[PDB]
Amino acid sequence: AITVNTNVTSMKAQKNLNTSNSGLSTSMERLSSGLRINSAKDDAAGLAISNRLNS
Amino acid sequence: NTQANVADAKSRIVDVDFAKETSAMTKYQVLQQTGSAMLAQANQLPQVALSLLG
Amino acid sequence: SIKAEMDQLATEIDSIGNSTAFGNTKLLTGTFSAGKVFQVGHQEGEDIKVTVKAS
Repeated sequence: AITVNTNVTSMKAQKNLNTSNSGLSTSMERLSSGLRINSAKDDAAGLAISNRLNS
Repeated sequence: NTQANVADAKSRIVDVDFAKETSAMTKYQVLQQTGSAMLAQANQLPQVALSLLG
Repeated sequence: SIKAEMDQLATEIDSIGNSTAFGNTKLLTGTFSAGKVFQVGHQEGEDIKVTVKAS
């Protein structure tokens, strides 16, 4: 099991780093503005309710 | 008499309420320091690329 | 003259009753006469009932 053409250990390691980087990014923008529902990624029903409360 | 009542009506439209304004001013001061720390720390995100051997 | 004052005060008791709302749902016009249900647990049957009679 000693190969020099594919490194599956690297492939799994790369995915974990991408997930941790994306989580760090989304936390900064929530902190920089102060809103949990920045986009429609988050609670779909929350933004609809908030719009009527804003009115 | 009518002069005093018109002064009432005119102030409600053009004059600020310091209770409202002071809270907003302090409200944004915190957001500024929060924004500056987030921006400074977000600027050094790409330094991760230096860890993976240049 | 005294009745003309009492008459308008009773109009607002009507007006608050028909206006008080949570975004767009009126809360004092009997739609909460038979208590509505909120679920506060993670399984069926963990519910709390809030009843508001019409006023």
